Amino acid sequence: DSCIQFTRHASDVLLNLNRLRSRDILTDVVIVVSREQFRAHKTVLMACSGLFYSIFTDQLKCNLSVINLDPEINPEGFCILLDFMYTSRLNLREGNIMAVMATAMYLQMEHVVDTCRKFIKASE
Amino acid sequence: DSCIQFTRHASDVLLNLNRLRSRDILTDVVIVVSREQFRAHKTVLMACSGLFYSIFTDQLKCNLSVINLDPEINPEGFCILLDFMYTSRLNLREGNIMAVMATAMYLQMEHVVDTCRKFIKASE
Amino acid sequence: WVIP
Amino acid sequence: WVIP
Ligand SMILES: O=C1Cc2cc(Nc3nc(Cl)ncc3Br)ccc2N1
Ligand SMILES: O=C1Cc2cc(Nc3nc(Cl)ncc3Br)ccc2N1
Ligand SMILES: [Cl-]
Ligand SMILES: [Cl-]
Repeated sequence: DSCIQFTRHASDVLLNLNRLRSRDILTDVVIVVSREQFRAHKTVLMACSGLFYSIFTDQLKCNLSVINLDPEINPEGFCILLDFMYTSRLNLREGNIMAVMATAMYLQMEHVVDTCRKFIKASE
Repeated sequence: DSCIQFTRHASDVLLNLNRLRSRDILTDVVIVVSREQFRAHKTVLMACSGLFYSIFTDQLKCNLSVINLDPEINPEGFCILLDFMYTSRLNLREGNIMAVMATAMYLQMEHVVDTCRKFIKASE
Repeated sequence: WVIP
Repeated sequence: WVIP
Protein backbone atom coordinates (compact mmCIF):
# COMPACT_ATOMS: atom_id res chain seq x y z
CA ASP A 1 0.00 0.00 0.00
CA SER A 2 0.87 3.76 0.07
CA CYS A 3 0.51 3.96 3.92
CA ILE A 4 2.69 6.16 6.17
CA GLN A 5 3.70 4.72 9.59
CA PHE A 6 4.02 6.33 13.04
CA THR A 7 7.26 4.79 14.46
CA ARG A 8 6.35 5.21 18.15
CA HIS A 9 2.68 4.04 17.85
CA ALA A 10 3.15 0.43 19.08
CA SER A 11 5.29 1.58 22.06
CA ASP A 12 2.76 4.34 22.97
CA VAL A 13 -0.11 1.78 22.82
CA LEU A 14 1.75 -0.62 25.16
CA LEU A 15 2.65 2.26 27.55
CA ASN A 16 -1.10 3.15 27.71
CA LEU A 17 -2.10 -0.52 28.23
CA ASN A 18 0.41 -0.62 31.15
CA ARG A 19 -1.16 2.62 32.59
CA LEU A 20 -4.57 0.88 32.46
CA ARG A 21 -3.07 -2.17 34.23
CA SER A 22 -1.50 0.09 36.98
CA ARG A 23 -4.92 1.75 37.65
CA ASP A 24 -6.75 -1.63 37.36
CA ILE A 25 -8.87 -0.29 34.45
CA LEU A 26 -10.77 -2.87 32.33
CA THR A 27 -8.67 -5.80 33.68
CA ASP A 28 -10.82 -8.89 33.05
CA VAL A 29 -8.92 -11.78 34.62
CA VAL A 30 -7.01 -12.73 37.77
CA ILE A 31 -3.98 -15.07 37.36
CA VAL A 32 -3.41 -17.06 40.57
CA VAL A 33 0.18 -18.21 41.20
CA SER A 34 0.12 -20.04 44.57
CA ARG A 35 -0.74 -17.40 47.30
CA GLU A 36 -0.41 -14.45 44.87
CA GLN A 37 -2.98 -12.85 42.51
CA PHE A 38 -2.19 -10.77 39.38
CA ARG A 39 -4.87 -8.77 37.57
CA ALA A 40 -4.43 -8.36 33.79
CA HIS A 41 -6.07 -7.91 30.38
CA LYS A 42 -6.80 -11.26 28.63
CA THR A 43 -5.89 -9.71 25.23
CA VAL A 44 -2.43 -8.58 26.37
CA LEU A 45 -1.73 -11.98 27.95
CA MET A 46 -2.75 -13.73 24.68
CA ALA A 47 -0.61 -11.32 22.59
CA CYS A 48 2.52 -12.25 24.70
CA SER A 49 2.09 -15.93 25.65
CA GLY A 50 1.38 -19.09 23.67
CA LEU A 51 -0.15 -20.59 26.84
CA PHE A 52 -2.63 -17.68 27.41
CA TYR A 53 -3.41 -17.63 23.67
CA SER A 54 -4.46 -21.34 23.87
CA ILE A 55 -6.38 -20.76 27.19
CA PHE A 56 -8.43 -17.77 26.13
CA THR A 57 -9.27 -19.14 22.62
CA ASP A 58 -10.80 -22.19 24.37
CA GLN A 59 -14.64 -21.92 24.14
CA LEU A 60 -15.03 -22.70 27.91
CA LYS A 61 -11.90 -21.09 29.40
CA CYS A 62 -12.37 -17.79 27.45
CA ASN A 63 -15.20 -17.00 29.97
CA LEU A 64 -13.27 -17.67 33.19
CA SER A 65 -12.40 -14.66 35.39
CA VAL A 66 -9.79 -16.69 37.39
CA ILE A 67 -6.95 -18.85 35.94
CA ASN A 68 -4.86 -21.00 38.31
CA LEU A 69 -1.29 -21.66 37.18
CA ASP A 70 0.65 -24.89 37.90
CA PRO A 71 1.83 -24.90 41.59
CA GLU A 72 5.49 -25.26 40.44
CA ILE A 73 5.29 -21.69 39.00
CA ASN A 74 7.14 -19.09 41.03
CA PRO A 75 5.09 -15.87 41.74
CA GLU A 76 8.19 -13.61 41.37
CA GLY A 77 9.06 -15.19 37.97
CA PHE A 78 5.47 -14.62 36.87
CA CYS A 79 5.51 -11.00 38.13
CA ILE A 80 8.77 -10.29 36.16
CA LEU A 81 7.20 -11.76 33.00
CA LEU A 82 3.88 -9.92 33.46
CA ASP A 83 5.90 -6.65 33.75
CA PHE A 84 7.79 -7.64 30.54
CA MET A 85 4.51 -8.27 28.67
CA TYR A 86 3.31 -4.72 29.46
CA THR A 87 6.64 -2.87 29.04
CA SER A 88 9.13 -4.87 26.76
CA ARG A 89 11.59 -4.67 29.74
CA LEU A 90 12.82 -7.86 31.41
CA ASN A 91 14.31 -7.66 34.93
CA LEU A 92 16.72 -10.59 34.44
CA ARG A 93 19.13 -11.17 37.38
CA GLU A 94 21.44 -14.02 38.48
CA GLY A 95 19.07 -14.68 41.43
CA ASN A 96 15.91 -14.94 39.31
CA ILE A 97 17.08 -16.26 35.86
CA MET A 98 16.21 -19.92 36.58
CA ALA A 99 12.64 -19.06 37.79
CA VAL A 100 12.14 -16.59 34.90
CA MET A 101 13.25 -19.16 32.25
CA ALA A 102 11.07 -21.95 33.78
CA THR A 103 8.06 -19.55 33.87
CA ALA A 104 8.74 -18.34 30.24
CA MET A 105 8.91 -22.00 29.02
CA TYR A 106 5.55 -22.76 30.73
CA LEU A 107 3.98 -19.51 29.39
CA GLN A 108 5.44 -20.20 25.89
CA MET A 109 7.30 -16.86 25.57
CA GLU A 110 9.98 -17.94 23.04
CA HIS A 111 12.07 -14.72 22.94
CA VAL A 112 12.37 -14.63 26.76
CA VAL A 113 13.36 -18.36 26.81
CA ASP A 114 16.04 -17.59 24.12
CA THR A 115 17.70 -14.69 26.06
CA CYS A 116 17.61 -16.74 29.33
CA ARG A 117 19.38 -19.68 27.61
CA LYS A 118 22.04 -17.25 26.20
CA PHE A 119 22.63 -15.52 29.59
CA ILE A 120 22.91 -18.95 31.30
CA LYS A 121 25.38 -20.28 28.62
CA ALA A 122 27.59 -17.17 29.16
CA SER A 123 27.94 -17.80 32.96
CA GLU A 124 28.88 -21.55 32.67
CA ASP B 1 16.84 -0.45 36.72
CA SER B 2 19.17 -3.12 35.19
CA CYS B 3 16.44 -4.38 32.75
CA ILE B 4 17.14 -5.59 29.18
CA GLN B 5 14.57 -4.69 26.48
CA PHE B 6 13.19 -6.66 23.51
CA THR B 7 13.08 -4.05 20.67
CA ARG B 8 10.29 -5.73 18.65
CA HIS B 9 8.02 -6.58 21.65
CA ALA B 10 5.55 -3.65 21.33
CA SER B 11 5.20 -4.19 17.54
CA ASP B 12 4.69 -7.98 18.02
CA VAL B 13 2.00 -7.31 20.69
CA LEU B 14 0.13 -4.92 18.36
CA LEU B 15 0.42 -7.39 15.43
CA ASN B 16 -1.16 -10.09 17.69
CA LEU B 17 -3.91 -7.69 18.87
CA ASN B 18 -4.69 -7.01 15.16
CA ARG B 19 -4.82 -10.82 14.50
CA LEU B 20 -7.37 -11.11 17.34
CA ARG B 21 -9.39 -8.24 15.80
CA SER B 22 -9.31 -9.93 12.30
CA ARG B 23 -10.67 -13.22 13.81
CA ASP B 24 -13.15 -11.30 16.05
CA ILE B 25 -11.55 -12.81 19.20
CA LEU B 26 -12.39 -11.17 22.56
CA THR B 27 -13.74 -7.99 20.87
CA ASP B 28 -16.01 -6.39 23.50
CA VAL B 29 -17.59 -3.40 21.80
CA VAL B 30 -19.27 -2.37 18.54
CA ILE B 31 -18.64 1.22 17.29
CA VAL B 32 -21.57 2.41 15.15
CA VAL B 33 -20.76 5.05 12.51
CA SER B 34 -24.04 5.74 10.67
CA ARG B 35 -25.01 2.48 8.77
CA GLU B 36 -21.64 0.79 9.52
CA GLN B 37 -20.52 -1.30 12.53
CA PHE B 38 -16.90 -1.89 13.66
CA ARG B 39 -16.00 -4.49 16.29
CA ALA B 40 -12.96 -3.72 18.48
CA HIS B 41 -11.23 -4.13 21.85
CA LYS B 42 -12.12 -1.34 24.34
CA THR B 43 -8.52 -1.36 25.68
CA VAL B 44 -6.95 -0.78 22.26
CA LEU B 45 -9.42 2.02 21.48
CA MET B 46 -8.60 3.71 24.84
CA ALA B 47 -4.83 3.30 24.25
CA CYS B 48 -5.15 5.18 20.86
CA SER B 49 -7.91 7.77 21.36
CA GLY B 50 -8.53 10.49 23.95
CA LEU B 51 -12.28 10.20 23.17
CA PHE B 52 -12.44 6.39 23.81
CA TYR B 53 -10.24 6.82 26.90
CA SER B 54 -12.83 9.29 28.35
CA ILE B 55 -15.80 7.06 27.25
CA PHE B 56 -14.59 3.78 28.69
CA THR B 57 -13.31 5.30 32.00
CA ASP B 58 -16.86 6.62 32.57
CA GLN B 59 -18.53 4.48 35.30
CA LEU B 60 -21.72 4.04 33.16
CA LYS B 61 -20.32 3.98 29.61
CA CYS B 62 -17.52 1.46 30.50
CA ASN B 63 -20.30 -1.23 30.53
CA LEU B 64 -21.87 -0.43 27.14
CA SER B 65 -21.39 -2.99 24.33
CA VAL B 66 -22.47 -0.44 21.64
CA ILE B 67 -21.13 3.15 21.18
CA ASN B 68 -22.79 5.43 18.62
CA LEU B 69 -20.51 8.08 17.10
CA ASP B 70 -21.67 11.57 16.02
CA PRO B 71 -23.61 11.33 12.68
CA GLU B 72 -21.13 13.77 11.04
CA ILE B 73 -18.41 11.06 11.33
CA ASN B 74 -17.51 9.39 8.06
CA PRO B 75 -17.40 5.52 8.22
CA GLU B 76 -14.40 5.33 5.82
CA GLY B 77 -12.42 7.88 7.92
CA PHE B 78 -13.22 5.82 11.02
CA CYS B 79 -12.20 2.55 9.27
CA ILE B 80 -8.81 4.10 8.23
CA LEU B 81 -8.20 5.25 11.82
CA LEU B 82 -9.28 1.92 13.36
CA ASP B 83 -6.75 0.19 11.01
CA PHE B 84 -4.09 2.72 12.14
CA MET B 85 -4.81 2.00 15.83
CA TYR B 86 -4.15 -1.73 15.29
CA THR B 87 -1.20 -1.45 12.85
CA SER B 88 0.62 2.01 13.18
CA ARG B 89 -0.07 2.41 9.39
CA LEU B 90 -2.21 5.29 8.14
CA ASN B 91 -3.77 5.07 4.65
CA LEU B 92 -3.70 8.84 4.01
CA ARG B 93 -4.79 9.87 0.47
CA GLU B 94 -5.82 13.15 -1.20
CA GLY B 95 -9.41 11.78 -1.45
CA ASN B 96 -9.70 10.87 2.24
CA ILE B 97 -7.41 13.37 4.12
CA MET B 98 -10.23 15.78 5.07
CA ALA B 99 -12.46 12.95 6.50
CA VAL B 100 -9.45 11.33 8.25
CA MET B 101 -8.38 14.64 9.90
CA ALA B 102 -11.99 15.47 11.01
CA THR B 103 -12.36 11.92 12.45
CA ALA B 104 -8.89 12.11 14.20
CA MET B 105 -9.85 15.51 15.77
CA TYR B 106 -13.14 14.01 17.08
CA LEU B 107 -11.36 10.84 18.33
CA GLN B 108 -8.56 12.96 19.89
CA MET B 109 -5.66 11.25 18.05
CA GLU B 110 -3.10 14.10 18.20
CA HIS B 111 -0.31 12.54 16.09
CA VAL B 112 -2.74 11.73 13.23
CA VAL B 113 -4.18 15.31 13.39
CA ASP B 114 -0.56 16.68 13.21
CA THR B 115 0.45 14.68 10.06
CA CYS B 116 -2.89 15.56 8.35
CA ARG B 117 -2.31 19.30 9.00
CA LYS B 118 1.27 18.99 7.58
CA PHE B 119 0.13 17.08 4.44
CA ILE B 120 -2.67 19.65 3.87
CA LYS B 121 -0.24 22.64 4.32
CA ALA B 122 2.12 21.09 1.70
CA SER B 123 -0.64 20.90 -1.00
CA GLU B 124 -1.88 24.55 -0.57
CA TRP C 1 6.05 9.42 10.53
CA VAL C 2 8.03 7.31 7.94
CA ILE C 3 7.58 5.46 4.63
CA PRO C 4 7.44 1.83 5.96
CA TRP D 1 17.54 -7.58 23.12
CA VAL D 2 19.26 -4.21 24.03
CA ILE D 3 20.35 -2.15 27.04
CA PRO D 4 17.49 0.47 27.08
O1 LIG E 1 6.30 -16.94 22.24
C1 LIG E 1 5.12 -16.78 21.92
C2 LIG E 1 4.31 -15.51 22.05
C3 LIG E 1 2.98 -15.90 21.47
C4 LIG E 1 1.80 -15.19 21.30
C5 LIG E 1 0.69 -15.82 20.73
N1 LIG E 1 -0.39 -14.97 20.42
C6 LIG E 1 -1.11 -14.91 19.26
N2 LIG E 1 -0.63 -15.58 18.20
C7 LIG E 1 -1.32 -15.46 17.08
CL1 LIG E 1 -0.65 -16.32 15.72
N3 LIG E 1 -2.43 -14.79 16.83
C8 LIG E 1 -2.90 -14.11 17.88
C9 LIG E 1 -2.27 -14.13 19.11
BR1 LIG E 1 -2.99 -13.13 20.54
C10 LIG E 1 0.79 -17.14 20.28
C11 LIG E 1 1.97 -17.86 20.46
C12 LIG E 1 3.05 -17.23 21.07
N4 LIG E 1 4.32 -17.73 21.36
O1 LIG F 1 -3.92 11.57 21.05
C1 LIG F 1 -4.22 10.91 22.04
C2 LIG F 1 -4.08 9.42 22.22
C3 LIG F 1 -4.57 9.18 23.62
C4 LIG F 1 -4.69 8.03 24.38
C5 LIG F 1 -5.19 8.12 25.68
N1 LIG F 1 -5.09 6.94 26.44
C6 LIG F 1 -4.64 6.79 27.71
N2 LIG F 1 -4.00 7.83 28.27
C7 LIG F 1 -3.53 7.65 29.49
CL1 LIG F 1 -2.69 9.01 30.16
N3 LIG F 1 -3.58 6.58 30.27
C8 LIG F 1 -4.19 5.53 29.71
C9 LIG F 1 -4.73 5.58 28.44
BR1 LIG F 1 -5.57 4.05 27.72
C10 LIG F 1 -5.51 9.37 26.23
C11 LIG F 1 -5.40 10.52 25.46
C12 LIG F 1 -4.94 10.41 24.15
N4 LIG F 1 -4.74 11.42 23.20
CL1 LIG G 1 8.68 -13.44 24.41
CL1 LIG H 1 -2.40 9.40 17.10
